[PDB]
Amino acid sequence: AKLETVTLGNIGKDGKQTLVLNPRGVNPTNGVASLSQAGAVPALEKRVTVSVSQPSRNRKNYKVQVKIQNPTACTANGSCDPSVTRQAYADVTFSFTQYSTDEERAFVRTELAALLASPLLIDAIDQLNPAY
Amino acid sequence: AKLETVTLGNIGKDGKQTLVLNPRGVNPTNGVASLSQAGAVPALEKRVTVSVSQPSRNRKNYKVQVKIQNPTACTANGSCDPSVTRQAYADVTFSFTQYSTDEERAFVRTELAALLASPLLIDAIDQLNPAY
Amino acid sequence: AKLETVTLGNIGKDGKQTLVLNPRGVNPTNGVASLSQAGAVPALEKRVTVSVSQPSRNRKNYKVQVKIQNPTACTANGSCDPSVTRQAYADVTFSFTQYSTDEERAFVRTELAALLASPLLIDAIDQLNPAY
Amino acid sequence: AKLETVTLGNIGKDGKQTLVLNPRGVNPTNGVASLSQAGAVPALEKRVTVSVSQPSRNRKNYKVQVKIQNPTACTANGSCDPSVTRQAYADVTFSFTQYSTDEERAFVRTELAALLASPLLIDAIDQLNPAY
Amino acid sequence: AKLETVTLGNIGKDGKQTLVLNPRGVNPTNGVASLSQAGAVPALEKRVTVSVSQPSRNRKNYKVQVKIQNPTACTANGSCDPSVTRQAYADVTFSFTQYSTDEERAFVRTELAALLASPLLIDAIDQLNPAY
Amino acid sequence: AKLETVTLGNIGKDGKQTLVLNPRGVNPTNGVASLSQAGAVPALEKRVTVSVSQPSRNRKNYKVQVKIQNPTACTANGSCDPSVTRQAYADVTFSFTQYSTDEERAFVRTELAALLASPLLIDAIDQLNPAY
Repeated sequence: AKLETVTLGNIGKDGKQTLVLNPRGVNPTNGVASLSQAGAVPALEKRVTVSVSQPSRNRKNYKVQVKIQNPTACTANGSCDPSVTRQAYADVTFSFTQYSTDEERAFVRTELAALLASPLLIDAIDQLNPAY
Repeated sequence: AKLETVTLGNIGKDGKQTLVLNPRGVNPTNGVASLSQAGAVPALEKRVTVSVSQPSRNRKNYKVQVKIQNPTACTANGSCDPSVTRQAYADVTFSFTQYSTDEERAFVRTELAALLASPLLIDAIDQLNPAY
Repeated sequence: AKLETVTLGNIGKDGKQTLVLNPRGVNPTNGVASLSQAGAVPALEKRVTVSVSQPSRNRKNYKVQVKIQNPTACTANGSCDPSVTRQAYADVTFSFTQYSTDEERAFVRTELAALLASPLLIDAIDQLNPAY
Repeated sequence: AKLETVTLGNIGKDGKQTLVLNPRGVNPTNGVASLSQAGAVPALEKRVTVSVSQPSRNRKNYKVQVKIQNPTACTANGSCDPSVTRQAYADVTFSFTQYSTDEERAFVRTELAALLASPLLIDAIDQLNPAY
Repeated sequence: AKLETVTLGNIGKDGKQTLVLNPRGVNPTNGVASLSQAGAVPALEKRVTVSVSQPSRNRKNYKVQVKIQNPTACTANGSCDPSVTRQAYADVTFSFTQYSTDEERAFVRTELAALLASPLLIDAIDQLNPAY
Repeated sequence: AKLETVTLGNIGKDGKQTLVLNPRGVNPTNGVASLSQAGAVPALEKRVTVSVSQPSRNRKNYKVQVKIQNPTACTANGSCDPSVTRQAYADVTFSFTQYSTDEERAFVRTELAALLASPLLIDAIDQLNPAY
């Protein structure tokens, strides 16, 4: 990565749609890669922001982070320009020790993806169901 | 949503192992369940903690958080007690408003699992190679 | 050079529209051509300007500058007049040394037109879209 | 955007030559596209680069900046080695609002290509004729 | 000249060792490419960094610079965590004239590799002193 | 590490070139050994020089300075005093601790020569740096 385009498929409530984010680029103060929705509305686009520490000494207990932004907008009466009335977010971090291996980093990655995909969280999030 | 066990299949570097979590120690203060490997001490070491959000009050929105902790164990000779260091962690959160819908929630979480499975994050996590 | 109505055919993302900017004149304040389309208010909005800077005592080489003004307008309320909320524009400079010739002057114009036609700028402008 | 070799054909005084600008890696410290006549000595090299940026601190619009350079050298100017004697450049900046469509952004891009081909600029640029 | 996996071989004291370097991408902090071995395993740092410099307005220095970091660790008896006691380094810089060509630049690089492998430089640091 | 004439071959971008440098003795004030060209004018000679030591009170550790100087000149802007013209230059610094082993030093020398011989750097010093 090296990614010219990022496509997430099998998404949405029924697991049937796709989202294409194109890289905008990498931010040269932050060292942060940034993707956003391929649709032509810069004002109102889905975004993914990605960072990994060098690691530097104070970032040796390194972070890998992805920020997810999904605004929802509509057009107000009397305004040709649409705007966001609600926003949805997610924020995921790893890892953090310098002595972790790719295998452990992956377990955390997948013990996560496999949980996000599990009914516990599907209903705890989609219907705001307390666990009991 | 329910304090049922979770089978996290298809996990690890190649997506081929399984870990099973069993919820316990739910703290009524905040409705947060500790999901962990069932049995002995590893049950205390390898765990995922899951909160469930509820709308409004603080404020006109809500937040969901899951904490992942996977410690590395070893022990001194003659010790009565093993210990863990070089611990792997992750944190995933979600944020939505009080008027949010199920469809926008589904995209934020369904993307996220698809996003974790994307080379974007596989490289950012497994190698620590950000998409540069 | 001498002004005449400039008709720009085959324009817009689909290459189907035509813009017609009449040779209103040249502003003697600064030697700037004024080309516009057509109405009492719209001609003050849809505009192209042109000027030439000759080599000079300020130890300057020569250049040609072209400005593109493409504002649009939206809604109106009880105050009744419409207004511009958005504007697309460009500032186009052609820079040459004092001994530069016609061939070089022509290459810069045509290379740019070829580049504007090329996918690199189709995507830089229609999409996000910085390199990568 | 994505880089690939661009062949800027139908260029120059008679509209008959081609520049073949091969992709160069994109340096993240600015995210600038770089295509060039790579067989050239770097002090000569004919090159096209594109800089694209999003709104940020002190910046409200989206911008695309295009730089075209064509230095020309004398192969052996009383020497054995080439030395640049002539230079010619394009420096074009485009600017768009965040809420904007591709159709609209494209008009400024396409209008310029159509404009570059106009008799007004053929004379304003190739003969360096002032407006009149 | 591009991000790629680099495999070395026929290296080491007996000339029989191999090494594979997995890229980290290009770091926006300074626009510099880097690659490391596993790269997840060498928690104690095994790295190669490659510049990527530009013929800047204030320098015209588009040099190639490669930095090599090779630590050696000691295990503190019954330790769960090994640590570096020695660090070896190498730093190679290639300085160029702006009118230089590929064969000129290659003469120096190929000359250097041929020299590093020569008995004179091998003896000076394998066992001895400044040459005599 | 006695200086003796060093003959290099299989050098240049195509690996088709030789170079012979003869000992000129050693600079006694800094231990900088030198291999000279067989010509009459030092200004235009290709040469290689070397010195290795651990300073008594700038220590740190042991470092070696390996330097390549390749001046170029031509008689057209000559023939008298055909000055430089395409100067090429490179060097290597290596450093080791007092405990570095014999194989450690060998490893680093060979790792570097193997990298210099790698396609990554073969192309980096030529027409394109690994900006991406």
